[PDB]
Amino acid sequence: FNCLGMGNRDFIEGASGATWVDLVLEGDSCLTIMANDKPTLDVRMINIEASQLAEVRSYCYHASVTDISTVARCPTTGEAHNEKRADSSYVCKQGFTDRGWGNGCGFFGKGSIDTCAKFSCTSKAIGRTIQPENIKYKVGIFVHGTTTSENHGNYSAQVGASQAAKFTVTPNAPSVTLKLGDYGEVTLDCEPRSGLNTEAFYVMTVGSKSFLVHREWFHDLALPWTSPSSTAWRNRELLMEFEGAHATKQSVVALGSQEGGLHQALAGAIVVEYSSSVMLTSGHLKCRLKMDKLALKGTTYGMCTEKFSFAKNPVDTGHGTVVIELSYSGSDGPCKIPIVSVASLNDMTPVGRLVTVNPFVATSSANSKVLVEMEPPFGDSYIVVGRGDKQINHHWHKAGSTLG
Amino acid sequence: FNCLGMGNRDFIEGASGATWVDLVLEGDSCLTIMANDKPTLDVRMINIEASQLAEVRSYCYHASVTDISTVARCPTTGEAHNEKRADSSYVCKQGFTDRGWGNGCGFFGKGSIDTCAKFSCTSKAIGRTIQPENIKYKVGIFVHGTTTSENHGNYSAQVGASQAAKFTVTPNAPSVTLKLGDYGEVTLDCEPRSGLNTEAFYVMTVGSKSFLVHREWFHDLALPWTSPSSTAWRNRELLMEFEGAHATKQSVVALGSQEGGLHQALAGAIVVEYSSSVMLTSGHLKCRLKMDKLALKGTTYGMCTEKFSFAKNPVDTGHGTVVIELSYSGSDGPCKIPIVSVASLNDMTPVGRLVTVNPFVATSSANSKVLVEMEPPFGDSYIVVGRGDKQINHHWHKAGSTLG
Amino acid sequence: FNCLGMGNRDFIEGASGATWVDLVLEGDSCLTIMANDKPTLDVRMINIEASQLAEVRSYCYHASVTDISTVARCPTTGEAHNEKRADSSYVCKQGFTDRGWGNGCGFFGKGSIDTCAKFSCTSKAIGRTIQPENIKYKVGIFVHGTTTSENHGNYSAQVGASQAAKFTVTPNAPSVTLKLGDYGEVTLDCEPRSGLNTEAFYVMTVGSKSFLVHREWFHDLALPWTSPSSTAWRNRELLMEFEGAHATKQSVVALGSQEGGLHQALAGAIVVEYSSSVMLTSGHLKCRLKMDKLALKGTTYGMCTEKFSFAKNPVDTGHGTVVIELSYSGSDGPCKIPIVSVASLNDMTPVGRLVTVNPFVATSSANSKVLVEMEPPFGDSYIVVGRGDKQINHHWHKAGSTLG
Amino acid sequence: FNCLGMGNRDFIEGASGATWVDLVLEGDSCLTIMANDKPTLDVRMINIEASQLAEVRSYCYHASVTDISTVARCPTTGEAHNEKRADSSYVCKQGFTDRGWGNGCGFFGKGSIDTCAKFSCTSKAIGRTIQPENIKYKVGIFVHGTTTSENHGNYSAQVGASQAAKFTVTPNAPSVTLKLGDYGEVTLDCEPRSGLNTEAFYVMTVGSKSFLVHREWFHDLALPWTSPSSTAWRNRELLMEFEGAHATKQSVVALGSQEGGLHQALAGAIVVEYSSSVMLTSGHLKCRLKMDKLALKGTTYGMCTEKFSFAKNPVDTGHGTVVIELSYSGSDGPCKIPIVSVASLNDMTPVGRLVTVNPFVATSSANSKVLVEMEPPFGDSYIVVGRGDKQINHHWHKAGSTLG
Repeated sequence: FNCLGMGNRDFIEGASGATWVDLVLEGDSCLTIMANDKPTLDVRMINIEASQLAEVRSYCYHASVTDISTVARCPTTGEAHNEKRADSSYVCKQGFTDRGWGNGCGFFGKGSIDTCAKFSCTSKAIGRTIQPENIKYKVGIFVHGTTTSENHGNYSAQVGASQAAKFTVTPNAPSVTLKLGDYGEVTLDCEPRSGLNTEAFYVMTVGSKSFLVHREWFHDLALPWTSPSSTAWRNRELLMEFEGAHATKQSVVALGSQEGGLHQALAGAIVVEYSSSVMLTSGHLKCRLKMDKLALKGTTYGMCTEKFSFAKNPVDTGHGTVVIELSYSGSDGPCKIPIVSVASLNDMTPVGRLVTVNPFVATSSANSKVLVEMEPPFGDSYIVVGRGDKQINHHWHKAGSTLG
Repeated sequence: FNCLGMGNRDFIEGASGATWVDLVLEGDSCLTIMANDKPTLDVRMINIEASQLAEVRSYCYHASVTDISTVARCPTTGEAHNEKRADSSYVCKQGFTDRGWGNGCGFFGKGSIDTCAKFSCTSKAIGRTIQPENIKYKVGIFVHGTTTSENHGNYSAQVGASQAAKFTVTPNAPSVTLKLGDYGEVTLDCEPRSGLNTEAFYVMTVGSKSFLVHREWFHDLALPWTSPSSTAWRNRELLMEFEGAHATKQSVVALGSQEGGLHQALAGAIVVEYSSSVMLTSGHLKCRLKMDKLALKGTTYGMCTEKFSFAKNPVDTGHGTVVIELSYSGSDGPCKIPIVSVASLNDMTPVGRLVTVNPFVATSSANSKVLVEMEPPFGDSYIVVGRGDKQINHHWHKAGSTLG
Repeated sequence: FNCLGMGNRDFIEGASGATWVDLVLEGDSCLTIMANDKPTLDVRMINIEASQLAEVRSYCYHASVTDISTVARCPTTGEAHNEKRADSSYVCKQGFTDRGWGNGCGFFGKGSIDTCAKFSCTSKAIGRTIQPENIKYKVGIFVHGTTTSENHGNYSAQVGASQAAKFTVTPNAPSVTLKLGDYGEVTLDCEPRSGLNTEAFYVMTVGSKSFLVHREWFHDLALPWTSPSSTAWRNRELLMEFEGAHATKQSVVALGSQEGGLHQALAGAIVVEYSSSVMLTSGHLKCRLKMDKLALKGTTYGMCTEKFSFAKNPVDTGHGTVVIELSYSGSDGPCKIPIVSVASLNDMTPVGRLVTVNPFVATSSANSKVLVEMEPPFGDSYIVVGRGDKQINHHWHKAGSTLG
Repeated sequence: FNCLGMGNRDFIEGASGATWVDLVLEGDSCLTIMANDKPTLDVRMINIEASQLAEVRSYCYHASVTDISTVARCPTTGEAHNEKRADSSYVCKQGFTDRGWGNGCGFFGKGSIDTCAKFSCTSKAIGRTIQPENIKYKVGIFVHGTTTSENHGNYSAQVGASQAAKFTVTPNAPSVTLKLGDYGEVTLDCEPRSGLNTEAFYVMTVGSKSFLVHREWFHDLALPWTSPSSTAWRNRELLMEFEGAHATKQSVVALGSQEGGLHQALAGAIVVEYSSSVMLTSGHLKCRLKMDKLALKGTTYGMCTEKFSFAKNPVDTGHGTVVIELSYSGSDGPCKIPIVSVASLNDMTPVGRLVTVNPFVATSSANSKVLVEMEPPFGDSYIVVGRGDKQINHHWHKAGSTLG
C-alpha cells in the first residue's frame, strides 16, 4: 500500500512554505511526498471502480442452429412457404431444387423450397457503458512514522499506529478529510471528473474477460446483435450456413464459436475485471493534498540516550535512497533518534537528508526496531546514530554508472 | 445414378462409324452418350476415394495450460532455475520481479524468477498427404433399355434388368469390362493418373470437417506442431500467455480455441468427407468408352400390334429433350414400339430423333409402361405411336426464348 | 443511336389497348418498344450530364519540399526558434543534436534545433459534389419507318426523314413532347429525381481521370487537405520526411507522388469524364412513353404492285429476330410492302410477326431499299413478299440450342 | 573521426596485463579503449563498402504503352490475327466486338479482334547481389596524444601529429598493421566474413534511393521483370489495361508509375548509398586490437616546471567523464603535465583517473593548449595541475540523478 520496494516510485517535494502539493496519481505509481515541517507521506492509487454499467447492446459470437425443416413445391406450382416464417426465433430462406418425374413432379425444372431453422445464441459478448458520476477512486495514504523492516508494508499494522488509511473520492464527493491520529489530518481535493475518458468507449464482456473497447469499433462489429430496445436477434445469418439444397431437403448449420477472433481483434485493448462493477487499470487522478493540519509529532521529545545498533545495515533501495533498520537498546522511549548523514565524523553538519523525517522510537520497550530511509550525498559520507559517547556510525559510498 | 432430371447433364454423340467415345467425367456431371447402332448410355462419376493417407504433421489449435509453478530468487543471489525445465511437457520462462525487504530479500532490485507450466494439446488439426496410386474412381453406367417413370432412376431396379452397373478404376487397374446382359459388354479405359492434382496439397482435418488445403500454406501455419518425426510439440508458446509476474508467483494461461480462425482461412478450400479414407468432390477423369461389343437388342422383334396410350403426356425435360411414358395394352410382347417424331401425320418421315433408341416392350404382361425420351424438331411436330389403325398421336411445339 | 446490332437490346411490348408504356432506361441498354397500332420505336439512354459541381475539398498527392533551413542553439542556451514558423507556407519541427566543444558549444549534450521547409502542392485530387437539380438526361428515340441497310443506324439520315430525335429531361423539366413528322408526337414523362443516388458520393478528379467515390471514404483519406473554407494545407507532414539532424543542419524531403496508390484504392469505383460538367456512365431513368398522339402512317396506301427482290437475304440478328433488306423495282411508291411470315405458301395466315410494322416504300424512285426486321415462328416458315404473281419468297428455319 | 562529443560512445578497458583487446565495432559506435601502460585509443567504424554488385533481375515500375493497333474480322470469318504478334516488344490480346450490318458485316454477332501495343519500360528498379569477398571495412583510429579543444576532432590535424589513421580490412586482407609515429604500431585482426549477412538479401535501386531488401520478398514482387538471362520483359500485362473494345478499335493504356507503392513496401528496409559501389549503414565487425608494439611516449620527460591555467574550465562530457583545456605558460616543453584528481588538496593520492593518459606538452612554444579528459570520483574532488608552488586547482562535484 506504500512505496518502499515498489518499481514505480516517484518523489514529490512540496514547495518552500507550502502546506499543500498537487499530485497526479496513476494506476501503478507510488508517490512519496516530502514537505517542510511535515512528516513524509506515501500516496498511491489502489483502484478505480465504476458501478452502474448499462447495456448498450449484445453480440452473439456462438450460435445454436436446430430444428431444421424444408417445405418444397414442384415446378409450376408456385413458391414454397415454410410455416416457421411466423416464428421470430427462426431464420428462413427461399431456394430452388431440380425436380422431375424422378423425384415426384409432373414437370421438370426448378422447384421452390423454403428452409427454416431455429436460431438461439449460446454465447454473447455484452457491451456496457460507464456513467462518469458512478466512479469511485480508492486511494491509500501512509505516513512515514515509526515502522520496522517487518511491518513497514503491512497495512493493518500501520492503520494500527494511525499511520495509514484508505479512502474514496467520487465526482459527488471529490474531497476527503482523514485524521491520522497525533499527526492530525490531511485533506485531498481531487478532480474525479477530469480523470477518465469515461465515454470514449464501452466495457465489453467476452467469456471470463472484459475489455475497454472503442465505442465506434464496437458498433461496426459484424455479429448478430440484440439491444434492450430490440430483444430479437438481428443479422443472425452471419453465424449460419444454409448448405446445398437437394430435392426436398436442405441442411443448415451454425458456425463454430467466434470468440477466438474477438480476442484477436482485442489485442491492444485494456483488460478489466468485471463482476457487479468494473475495476479500471488506467488511472489519471489529479488531487491537491493539503497538509496545513498535519504536524510532525515527536520533534521536541528528548533525544534517546542509550545505544542503537544496526539491525540491518544500509542498502541502496534502487530509488536513489538508502534504508537502514536500527534496534534501540534503551527503555527511555518514546524518544527522538539522533541520526544524521555527514561528510565526515569530524564535521557533523548534515549534508545528507532524511526521507523518514524525525525518526522516533515510539515505545518504552527495549530493543524496538526503527526503519529509516535517507538520501546521502554522492561520494563518501557517514550515517551517524546516537549522541555523546553512545554513537555508532556506518560508512556509505554512493556512486552511479561505471565508465561507459 | 443416371441423368434424366439432373441439373448437370451433357449429351455426347459418338462420331459416325465409331464404336468408342472419349469422355471427361467430372464430380457433378451426368453424360448421355449416343452412338450409331448402339443403345443410348448414361455415364456419371459417383465419387473418388483416396485411401492410404499418411500424416505429414499436426497443429494444435486448442491448448491446455496447467500445473503452473514459479521458482524465485532474491537480487544478487543469481538466476532462478525451475526443475520443470527437465520435463519436455513443460514450457518455461525466465523473468524478474521487484524484491526488497518487504517481500523477503536483504537487497532491493530485480529478483530472478523461472516460471513453468504443462502444455498439452486439447484439439489439433492433422495434415495428411494423398498417394496417387491409392485413388479409386467409382462410376455408374446406365443403358437406355426399357424403363418406367417409376423405376428409371432406381439403381437396384435397373441392375435387375441388366441395365446399370457401378465399377471402380484405379491407377493399377485403369480399365474395366462390364457385361450388361443381352446388351453385351462395354469397356472403359480411363486415365486415373491424369485425373487429380494429388500432390499439390494436403487433406487437413479440423474437428468434424476436412479440407483440401495448399501444402505450402499448410507449412507456414503459425501454430504449435508435431510430426511423426518429432513427437514433441514445438512452438507451444504461440498458444500461451505468461501473465505479469509479481514477487514470487506468475500466472500462465492458454489461449482459447483457434478453430474458428482456421475455418476463416479455410473459406475457398474444398470440403471433403474423411473417415478411414477421403472422398473427393472434384473429379476430372478421362475415359475411352468402347462399345464394339455392345449391341442394340430388340431391333428385329416384331412390332407391337395393339394400342398404346400416353400414361404420361409429353413434357419438356429442360435438357433440350421431351419425355413421355407409354402404357402398352397388348400381351404380344416382348415387341418393338413403333414410335416416330414427324412433321405432320400426312408425312411419316422421321424428323425428330429418339434418345431412348429402339424403345421396346419387354414383357408379355399387359399394360406395362415404357418411358421414351426424344428430341423433336423446333416448331410443330407430332409424336406418333402404334402402327396401322391402332396409332395414337400427340402434337408437340418446341420453342425457345420469347422476344427479348 | 438505335438498337439493331447492339449487344444490349431489350424488347418492350405495350399492353393491349394501351397508348403508353413504362420504361426503365439504363446507361447501356437499347429498348425496342412495340405497341398496338403504333410504329415500332427504339429508345436509348445516351448520357447523363451533371453540370454545377461544387468543391468539397482537395487532397495533395504530390508535394514539393524546398527552402530548408535549420536554426540551432547550444545545450543550456534554450530552445531554437526558426523565424519561418511565421510563414503559413512552411512546416517546422523542433529537434535536438549532439553538441560539444567539437562543434561550437561550451557545454556537452543535446542542443536545440528548429528546422523548417516550404510546402507546396504539385498535384492534388479535387473532390466535388453533385446537385440533384443540375442533372440532364439525354435520350435518343428512333421510329421504325422506312430505312435501308446503309442508313438505319445513321442519326442525321433518320433525323432527315423525321424518324429520330434527341432530347433532354431535367428535374426541372422532366417531360418532353417531340414531334416526329407525319408520325405525330410522343411524350416522355420521366422521373430524373429518382434516377441517380446523387448525394451518396463525390466526383473525385485525379490527373486525367475522374471517379465516383464514396463521400465517407473520401473524408477518411489520409492526405494533406484544403477546403474552400480552409485555403491553407493541413496535415502537410503526411507527405514529408524530416531526415536525421546533425550538428546544425537537417534534411527535409517530400515523398514521391501518391497518385498510383489512389488508382489502387480506386479499383471498383466508376470512371467518369469531367471537363466543365461530369458525364455519368450509370443510368437508371424511369419514364412513361406516351403514344396517344403517335400514328402508323402508310397503313392505307395502295399495296406496291411491282416486283421486289432480296437485296440482302434474311439473317438471324442475334436478338431473337430476323432482318432482310428488300429492293423495290417499282416506281408507284410511296406504297405499302405486302410482306408476311407464314407457315407455308399454301396457307398465307400470318404466323410470324413484323418488328418493322407497316413496311413502306416511301418514294417513287425505282430500286429504293427497305430494311425489315421480323420474328418468324420456330421451325420452318416462309417470308413472302409481293402480291399476285409478282411474289418472291424465302424459306426460314429458326432453331435453338443443339442437343446438350 | 574520434569519440569526444559523439552520442554513441562506449569505453572498453583492456584486461590486466593484456596487450590486446577484442572489439565489436558497429556502424554508429565510437569506442574508447584504455589498456595498462598504453595510450588511450579511440576506434570507430567509418563505413562498409561492397563493390562488385551483380544484377539478379530488374522490375519495371513505370511502363510506356504506345503504337496501339487493332485488327478485326466479321462474325463467321474466323479469328483476327494482328501482325504485331511477331514483334517481341508488343503485347497482344484476342477479343470480340458486336458486329452487324451497321458496322460492315453481313452477319450479326461476335466479331473477332486482335489488339496490340508496344511495351517499353520507362523506369525500373534493379536488384543486385553482394559478394562477401568484395567488402571493405573502413575504420578510423585515434590516439589520445596531445590535442587542443580546437583540433581534437580534426582528422588532418591528428594525422599531422601521428595521432590518427584510417585503414581498410577485407576478407582477403583482414589484418592491418599501422604505424602511429613515436607511439609505435597497432595491428587489427578482424573477421570481415563474420560481419555481415551478405547473402540474405539484395540491393535494390529505386530512383534516387537504394535499399537492402529480402531476396525472397524480391522474387515474389508482382511487376514486369527482366534478367540477364532473359532480356525480354515478362508479365508486362501487370502494367497495362486493355480498355473496352468497340467495333474495330480498342484502347490500351499503361498504369501510372508504381514507384510510390514500392517506397510503401520499403518502410522498414535499410537505406543505402549506391553509385559504383554500395555503402552499408549497418556494421558488425569483430576485431582484435593488438597493442604489444604500442607505447606510451613521454612517460619519463621531466615534469613541466611553469604555471598552467584553465583555458577551459572542466565540464561534464555526458559520457561519464570530465574534460578541461589547459594553457601552458612555460617554454620548457616537451614536458609531462603534472595533473591528478584527488579527494582533497591535503591528500594528493590519485583517486580519479585520466582518460587522456600521460598528458604532455609537446612543444617548446609558450602558451600551447592541451585538452585532458578524466573520470573524477563521485562526490567532491579537486583537479590539481602543476607542481611545487606553481600549482592551480579546480573543485569538482560529480553527482547523478536527483531524488526520484
